[PDB]
Amino acid sequence: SQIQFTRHASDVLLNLNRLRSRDILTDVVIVVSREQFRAHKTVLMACSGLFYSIFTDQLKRNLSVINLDPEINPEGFNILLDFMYTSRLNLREGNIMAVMATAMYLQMEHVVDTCRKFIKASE
Amino acid sequence: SQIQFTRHASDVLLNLNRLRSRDILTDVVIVVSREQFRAHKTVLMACSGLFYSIFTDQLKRNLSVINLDPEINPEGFNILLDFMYTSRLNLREGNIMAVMATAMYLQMEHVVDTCRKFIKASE
Ligand SMILES: Cn1cc(C#CCn2cnc3c(c(-c4ccc(O)c(C#N)c4)cn3CC(=O)Nc3ccncc3Cl)c2=O)cn1
Ligand SMILES: Cn1cc(C#CCn2cnc3c(c(-c4ccc(O)c(C#N)c4)cn3CC(=O)Nc3ccncc3Cl)c2=O)cn1
Ligand SMILES: [Ca+2]
Ligand SMILES: [Ca+2]
Repeated sequence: SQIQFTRHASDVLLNLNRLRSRDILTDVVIVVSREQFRAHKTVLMACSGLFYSIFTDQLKRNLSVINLDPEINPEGFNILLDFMYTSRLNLREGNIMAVMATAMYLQMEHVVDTCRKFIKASE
Repeated sequence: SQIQFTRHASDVLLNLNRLRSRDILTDVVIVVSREQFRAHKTVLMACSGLFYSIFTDQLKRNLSVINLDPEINPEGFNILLDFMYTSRLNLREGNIMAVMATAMYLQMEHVVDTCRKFIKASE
C-alpha cells in the first residue's frame, strides 16, 4: 500500500539531463567518429547493456573516455543518448536503420523492438 | 512526432537503485544521527532542492559526506531516499509527520503535497 508517484522517474530523468547539459558531475566522454559526448556513467549503465558491461567491470569503471566503433553513425548515437536522458525517441524512415544499428550495438532492447514495430508498420 | 517510452524513466531509475544497492559509482555518504546512507549526488540533486542547492555550488560539489541535522528522523530520511530511487512512498499515520518534516527539509514538493493530501484524507 505504498503510494506510487507515476511522474517521479521522469522528473528525475529530466533533471539528470539538465545536469548533463550543464556538465554537472559528468564523468565520461563518449567518442563517436569526430564527435565527443559527455555523460554520466550511471545513466549510461542504466540504459545500455554495452555500457553496463563496460563500467561494471572493476577494471574499466574508472575510464573517462570510451571510443565507439568507427562504423557507428554519430547521429544514431546522439539520438540514442538523447533518448537515454529524455525517454523520447526521434525515429523516422531517414534514420531508422542507423538508430536500430546503434541500439543493437548499445544493447537497448526496447528501442530495437520499437524499430521492429516501425519497420513492420511501414510499407 | 517523437515516440515517448512511458516506462523508460522508471527502468532507468530502478537500475540506478541497483547501482546504489551495489555501491557502484556512489559518491557521497549522507549522515543522519547514527545512520550512514550512500548515494549518487546526481540522483540526490535530481530529487531534492536541498541537495541540489548544496552540490550545484562549485565549492560544495566535491564533498563526500553531508551531515543532516540531528533533529531529522533517520527513518523519515530512509523513506525519502528509497522514494528518490523507486518512486514509491511508504506513508502511514505512524510516519507521516516524520516523512513530511523530512520532505520539507529536503525540499521535495510532490511528497509534501501528498502528505497534505494524506492529512486531508484522514479523520
Ligand atoms: C543485439 N541487441 C541486444 C539488445 C539488448 C538488450 C537488453 N538490455 C541489456 N542491458 C540493459 C538494457 C537497458 C535499458 C534500460 C532502459 C531502456 O529504455 C532501454 C531501451 N531501449 C534499455 C539497460 N541495461 C543495462 C542494465 O540492465 N543495467 C543494470 C543491470 C543491473 N544492475 C544495474 C544496472 Cl545499471 C537492455 O535493454 C538489443 N539488441
Ligand atoms: C519547504 N518545502 C520546500 C519544498 C520544495 C520544493 C521544490 N523542489 C525544489 N528542487 C527540487 C525538487 C525536486 C523533486 C524531483 C522529483 C520529485 O519526485 C520530488 C518530490 N517530492 C522533488 C528536485 N529538485 C531539485 C532540482 O530541481 N534539481 C535540478 C534543477 C535544475 N537543474 C538540474 C537539477 Cl538536478 C522540488 O520539489 C517542499 N517543502
Ligand atoms: Ca572497433
Ligand atoms: Ca544543524
